[PDB]
Amino acid sequence: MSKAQAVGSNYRVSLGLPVGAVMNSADNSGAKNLYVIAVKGIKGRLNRLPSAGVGDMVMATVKKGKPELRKKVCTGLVVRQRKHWKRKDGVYIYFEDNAGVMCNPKGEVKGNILGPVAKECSDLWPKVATNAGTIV
Amino acid sequence: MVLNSLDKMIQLQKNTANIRNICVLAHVDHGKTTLADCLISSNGIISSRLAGKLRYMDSREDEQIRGITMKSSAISLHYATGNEEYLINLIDSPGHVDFSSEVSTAVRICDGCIIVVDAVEGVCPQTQAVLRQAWLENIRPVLVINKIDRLIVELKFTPQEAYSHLKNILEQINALTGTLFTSKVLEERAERETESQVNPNSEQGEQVYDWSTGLEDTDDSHLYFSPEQGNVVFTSAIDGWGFGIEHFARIYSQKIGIKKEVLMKTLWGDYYINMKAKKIMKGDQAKGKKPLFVQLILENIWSLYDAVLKKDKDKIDKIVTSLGLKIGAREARHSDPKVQINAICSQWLPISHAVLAMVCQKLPSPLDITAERVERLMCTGSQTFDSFPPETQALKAAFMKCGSEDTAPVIIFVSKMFAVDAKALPQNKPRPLTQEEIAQRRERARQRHAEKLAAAQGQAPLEPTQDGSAIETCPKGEEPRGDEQQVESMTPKPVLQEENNQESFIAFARVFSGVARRGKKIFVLGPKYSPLEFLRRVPLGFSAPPDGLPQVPHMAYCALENLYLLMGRELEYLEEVPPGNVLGIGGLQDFVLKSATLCSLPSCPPFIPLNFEATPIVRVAVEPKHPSEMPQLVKGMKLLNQADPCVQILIQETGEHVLVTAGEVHLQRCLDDLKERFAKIHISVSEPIIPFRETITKPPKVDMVNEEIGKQQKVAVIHQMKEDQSKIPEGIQVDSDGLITITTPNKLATLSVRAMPLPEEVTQILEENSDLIRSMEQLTSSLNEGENTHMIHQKTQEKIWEFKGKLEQHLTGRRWRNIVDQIWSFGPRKCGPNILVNKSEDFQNSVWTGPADKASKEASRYRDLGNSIVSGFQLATLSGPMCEEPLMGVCFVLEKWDLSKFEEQGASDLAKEGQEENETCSGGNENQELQDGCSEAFEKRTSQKGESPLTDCYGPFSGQLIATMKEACRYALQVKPQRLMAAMYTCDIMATGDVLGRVYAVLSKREGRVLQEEMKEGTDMFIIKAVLPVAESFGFADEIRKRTSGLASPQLVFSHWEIIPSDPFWVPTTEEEYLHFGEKADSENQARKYMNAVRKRKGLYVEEKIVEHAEKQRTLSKNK
Amino acid sequence: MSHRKFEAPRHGNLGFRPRKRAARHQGKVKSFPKDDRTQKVHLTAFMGYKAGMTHVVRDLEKPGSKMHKKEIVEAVTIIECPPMYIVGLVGYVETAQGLKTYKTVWAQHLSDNFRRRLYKNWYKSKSKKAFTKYVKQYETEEGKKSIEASLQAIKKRCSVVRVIAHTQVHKLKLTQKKAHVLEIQVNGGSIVEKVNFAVANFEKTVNVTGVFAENELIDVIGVTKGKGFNGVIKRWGVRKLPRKTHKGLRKVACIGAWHPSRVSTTVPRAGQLGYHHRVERNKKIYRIGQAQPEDGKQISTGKTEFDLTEKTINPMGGFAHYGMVKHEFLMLKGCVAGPRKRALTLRKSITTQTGRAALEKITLKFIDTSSKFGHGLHQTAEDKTKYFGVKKSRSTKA
RNA sequence: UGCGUAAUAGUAGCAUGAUUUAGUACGAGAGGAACUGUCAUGCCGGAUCACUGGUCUGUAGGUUUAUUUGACAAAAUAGUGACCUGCCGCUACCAUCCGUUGGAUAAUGGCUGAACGCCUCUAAGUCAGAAUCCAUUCUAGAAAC
RNA sequence: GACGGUGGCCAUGGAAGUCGGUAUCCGCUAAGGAGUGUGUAACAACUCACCUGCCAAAUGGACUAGCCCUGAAAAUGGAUGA
Repeated sequence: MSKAQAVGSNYRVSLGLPVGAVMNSADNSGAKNLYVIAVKGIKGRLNRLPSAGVGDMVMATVKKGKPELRKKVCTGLVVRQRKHWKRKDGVYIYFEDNAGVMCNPKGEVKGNILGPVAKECSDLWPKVATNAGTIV
Repeated sequence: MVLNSLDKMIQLQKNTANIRNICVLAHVDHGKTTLADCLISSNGIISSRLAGKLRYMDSREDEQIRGITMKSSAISLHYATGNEEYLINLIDSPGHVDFSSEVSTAVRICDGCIIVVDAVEGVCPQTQAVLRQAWLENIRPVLVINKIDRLIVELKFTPQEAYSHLKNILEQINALTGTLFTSKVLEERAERETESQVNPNSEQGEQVYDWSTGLEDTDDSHLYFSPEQGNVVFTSAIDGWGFGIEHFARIYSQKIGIKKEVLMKTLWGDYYINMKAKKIMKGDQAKGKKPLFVQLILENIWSLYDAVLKKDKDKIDKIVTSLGLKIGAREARHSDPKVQINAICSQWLPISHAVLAMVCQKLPSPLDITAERVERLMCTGSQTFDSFPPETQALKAAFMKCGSEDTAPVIIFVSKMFAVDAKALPQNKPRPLTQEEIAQRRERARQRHAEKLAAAQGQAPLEPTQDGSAIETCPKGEEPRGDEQQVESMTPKPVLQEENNQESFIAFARVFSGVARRGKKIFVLGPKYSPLEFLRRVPLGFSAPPDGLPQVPHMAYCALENLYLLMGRELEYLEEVPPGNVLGIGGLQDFVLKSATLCSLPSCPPFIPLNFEATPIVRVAVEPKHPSEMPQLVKGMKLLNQADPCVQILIQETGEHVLVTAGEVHLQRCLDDLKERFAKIHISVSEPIIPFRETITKPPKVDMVNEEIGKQQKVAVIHQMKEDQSKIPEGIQVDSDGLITITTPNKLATLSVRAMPLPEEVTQILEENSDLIRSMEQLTSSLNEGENTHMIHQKTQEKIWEFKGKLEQHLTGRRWRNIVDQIWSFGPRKCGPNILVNKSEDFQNSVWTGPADKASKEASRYRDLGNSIVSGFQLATLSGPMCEEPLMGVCFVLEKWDLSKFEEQGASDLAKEGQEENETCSGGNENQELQDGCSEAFEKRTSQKGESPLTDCYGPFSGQLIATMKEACRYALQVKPQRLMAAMYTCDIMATGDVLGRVYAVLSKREGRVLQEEMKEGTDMFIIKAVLPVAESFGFADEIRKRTSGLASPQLVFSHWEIIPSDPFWVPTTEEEYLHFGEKADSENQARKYMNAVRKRKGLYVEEKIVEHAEKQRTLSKNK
Repeated sequence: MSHRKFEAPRHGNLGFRPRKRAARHQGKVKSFPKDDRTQKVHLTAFMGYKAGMTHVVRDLEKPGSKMHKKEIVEAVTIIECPPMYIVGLVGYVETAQGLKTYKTVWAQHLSDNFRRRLYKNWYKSKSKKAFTKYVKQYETEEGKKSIEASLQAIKKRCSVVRVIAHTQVHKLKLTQKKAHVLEIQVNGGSIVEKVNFAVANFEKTVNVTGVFAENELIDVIGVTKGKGFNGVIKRWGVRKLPRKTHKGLRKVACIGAWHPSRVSTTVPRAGQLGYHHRVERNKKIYRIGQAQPEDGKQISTGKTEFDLTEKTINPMGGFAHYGMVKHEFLMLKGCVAGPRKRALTLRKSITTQTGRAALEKITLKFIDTSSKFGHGLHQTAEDKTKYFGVKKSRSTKA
């Protein structure tokens, strides 16, 4: 799932961390944390984490949030990777700290996206682009 | 029109008889895109098709190709053209694909509809279901033919094939016409011709000059083979088209100078102009020359297409010029191949100049056609109508001028309500209350506020771009946001969304009402209003308020501040509707109840009762999940009533957790609804449905029942009935080959019974249930019956003046009129087929007079033993030959029941009984201050004298007695010969020559037989008659469709139930009888599982008690 | 045992399995295309020299992309491309065993290549008078007769011929004490035509402009960096000593099983890190430059915007160990075999190809100048720094 | 002693997604494709270091502790005193660039066509045709020239 | 060429040789089953059984056993000893 990239996949993979990394929910829904289970499309090989997306969809969970949203897996969307990258451009976007949002399995983000969102992510997921006034 | 406002429309909407209701409709929403596309462009309050396609309307090419994609929506499409108003409104009724009540409901939300009929297939369950209602109503529906630019663009043929297509359409429609009505003379009109203008003075006079030729209606005033005064159309939408015959005529007119009417006639069928100088010579009207469409009009279109394909800039322009219209602006602005076409078909498209006139010509007033549509659907009922003398107070004068009153009282009519907890836009807030502000918003929230919205959205959290010219400019709806407001307005606020919280009072519906204003009162009617109920389906007519006549007496009023369909949503501005309209109830009302028509009158004869069933009785006894949400289901079913006409919520016959539907998938849909769009719970479904009737084939043999039909000596009727059960629980004492009695006390209190067949007509009426519950119980306290006594006799023949049993009557002399009083348990539901036979005044304190059922007849006293009888033999009628289910298709007989039996048979069982009760023998006459024996004597009037010396207070105790009656009866049934009387709907399937065999095959596969065929007079269509069971008739239409291409149209009429060969058994509940071992296939069939999860049904009765009672679990059986 | 995974590829391609120290410190050739086009001006192969890399922005031409034209930085390899002098011809002969060098035919033109194939003759490892002309250099006037005699022979003998080419590098700063000879199989036209062309060449000294285009897919051949005696953890893509509690430095762990009861050839093992040839294929090239010396020195990119204000392309200073540009160059799209005293024998691709972004003609914008601690962005940053002060920063370090 | 040849051996790229096709074919419907093209990714393989990140005996500079050299200063010891920067260098799908095309077949589909008047992909004969086969390209270079 | 009584009787608007079932008989002919299939809503049409024209002398089945093939896949490369 979902899947819709992009055109392209907005080029190479970069992560803040793979499996077992907290990033904030950045969402009006009362998920307060997002912890990764795994990432979609990772086919992977012998001993290698299923590694965080640059703006791609993930199997996640609400570890600390609303108890209703707590437990039960959730497809999400990575929004900003603390750990850095170069783009086809020659810039190195880098962030304060990791972040994403909990989302629908057609990609759609629920409420409104908080804070700054890398443009690649927006490009990937049109709903994301729609539901924010910050796309930097 | 690009510019229209609601300020102009509200004033012109007040007046009536010059408005003309028009509606959009199709068989499965086929040709919906085409109709809508052309209308959107025309409409001005949405600012053309540039800022169009808002307020729910999803256009698709799939549909055109052939596709349903059904949806419930509405666009506010009023027109302030010239000096008049035009209440069109884009009605999109989803309907349903199979025949049903749903189809009847949804489709009836239309006045003066245009109907798209036959996509690329006819004589289906689709076309004969939805449009079955529309062509029945004489509302002057116009013949809209399918897309013609498919033949030009997609398939790529010459315009000569258009004619062929038209012909084909006509042919298809002929079949449809011949389902109802008659179509022997109309097969001549299912062709393409114009036999007029063959004379020399016509061929060069009215072809060069104008003159005039008639285009008026002929024979039929429906959609069958008529021009409808120049409103027949060829509706297309690939780049948007809005055109038809009129358009074609217009072009022709422009070439030299011929009248439009004349031209239209020519263009309906074939006409042959030689084109020397638009003058014709005869010889070409018997042989031919060249038809019109390929000569001119569509030829031009074809040429244009060709030009486009090749890519020519001036050629296209030239073609356009030739075609007799202006060439437009976008010819050297863009490269313009399709763009040019698009440009032209925004200038060309506003049909309001042409079509409105045509409409007017067709339809002088909506007042006229309203008189012809009362007698075509339910208004009094299925028997009588309001147009006839039954139910006539002030209706005939009212619906001639339309509406109930000219001052607007409001009414109701079901057309399926909107889904709550999603849309909840009707509110008690200032901006909908203020009717002007909302109107203003509506006219400004198409492409004007959109820019503002955009500005708000992108530039509020600050910095979307990084080092760009978005934050630098900071637009307030100026130069940047002006773009992207012509192909589609980005974020325009289409339906005026919910600013404040949800308060759901949404409803779809129809009401015809006069000039309604804001702050208008209506007298709200209760959850069950008796007066209303008493008015419909009978000749009664009266208007009075509650004086204890309804269940709830009330003197309270409800407000009604608007009339809305939710087409522009919220509390609208356009509320001053004329007599006759497409809108439903508004204000704070979503009550479209069955027994509560919202009116200003406190009670009135209901104008439309809720819709009628296509196939009678489709049910399922489901149960919900998790404990607190048990009444939730019930609550939901109150909302379900509002939506669909039939659900078992009002009046408990089978209990409130049961659906009532007509259809194949309708039931399924209903099931899904109460998980989704009403109550948000989740419930246990059970797709096995409809328990069949259990008929006993013949009586038992010589054992303890001497009055009988001789012998039961058969091996098996279809499955064995002798060695499968019985003969050892209470058969070790008496009866070798079977068991028709009991020996628990062992001849202290015993009985013997018989189950004969009963004639089928008689059964049918019984099972309809004409008798009431009070007709069989408590006649001393309530009123003593009279009209009901003879009716019963007419059905089941038995009386207190019959001392030779049931046998005499069943055989000889049917339909007598006598009193059938003093009956305990007349059937399983107390209104059914079974009866307990009185063949005695008094045996020995048994078998005479009910608990309080009397005919004013007594041998000595009314006192007898009615308490132990009535409860016992009720349970005997509810456990069949395989345990469970009601005895249906049977007239029960009681040979004898004898209490106070001083005889007895020496055995272990007897000994045990003796030990238990310490009685030397049974009685009632005597006592030792021991045991029980309840009777009717004690509660009615104390002691018993005359019929017996002492009152019965002795013999086996009452509970035990009650138990034992059930047991013996159960035993008797089990041993008797029995067959499965399967539930049936006869299939009067409209079929054609090639698809009879296929249909028959299906029937063969799924049980039944073809009885006979009836042929339609003067057509290739027939109608085949064939019985088919009810259980297999579900998913039948779909199957038919799959088999060929839906060329046969099914319709399931109810034609009683019949005996067919299937194993009528199910594993016995008693483990002593399961030692015989009923087989897993033949004594537990898949057809015979309608009981584990298909029998939880009780408004009236479904009680099954645990048999045998004898003190404690240690003292029950010790020597036994 | 199953395995039990799947993947275990041989960590490493087996395709380079001998992994020796490759002999020829120029990209050794053993492969060219074949043709008979009237255009025989193509020779197949140049040889330049790597002297570092820089980077460049260029708007890219590949519609269908997320953006059809958009600025992007690409890295870029630059190589000094001096003159290829051609001291002789070598003919060949077609045969069973392969081909053969019967004997060469050298004209005259230059004799600097000679005192590189030298200073190694007789007792004490080496001497500086020639003991041998015994596989070597002929005369001049009494040399051309031989050529005439043998030209005719090679004209007739249809086996292909290559030119005994060589680059000039003592004209660069590197002062190479190794001989830098290279074959260039002449292609296109008749055998006779080819030999005539070769003959003509001896009179001249070609440069790369004639061989390749500004937009032209090369297959670079070089010698990768020879990183030393080195470990398996580092020589292949093998995951290491599983734990800290483990007892190895330099291991696989299993090296082949009791299985066939001797070790297998193919098993990850440490040796020395690839100093091989390899052939990086289809380097599109963005520019041939004009040669620096005797004007062209202050001209590597022309006009302001799209070539920007004038400059030399080169990376500044003499470098603590390395080279700085002084001749015409090739802007190969990123990366090549080895470091910066290393010979990139070039050859046009075998299967020259259209595809998409193999041929797409291409334009540039800003271009870097390296090292950030000590210097900045060439002439502009030179100026600003100077203005700020001459005690602080100017941007020239010898 | 040059510059070559290439027997022999090994051999590498594999795969996905989006998009076009196309909401077209197909389909009663609900749903719903492909050949080709286009742009990217996963893993893998070969390089590289223009960029960025990583590191530090560059003990290159600073900041600071304790100590010692009378103070200032400049140095030491503290087995690299600690800390912040940090070059060259080495390196990270923690960066970048690169990984082709011919015949031969398999299954299989045919063609003519007998045995066997017809008929048949077959027996004679032969057409197309896999990630296959073998070459091309690529690594090494024989007591081989 | 492959007909008639004939839509034989059943079931069945209809199923006529052929949804399906039964009895399955005779006339005329060299020749034709109340019919092998295809097909038809079903009839028909074609095809078969059945008969003749031409070509012109061999043909058809059913088994039997010799070799060959199918069956017949496992692990370092590979063994009629080569």
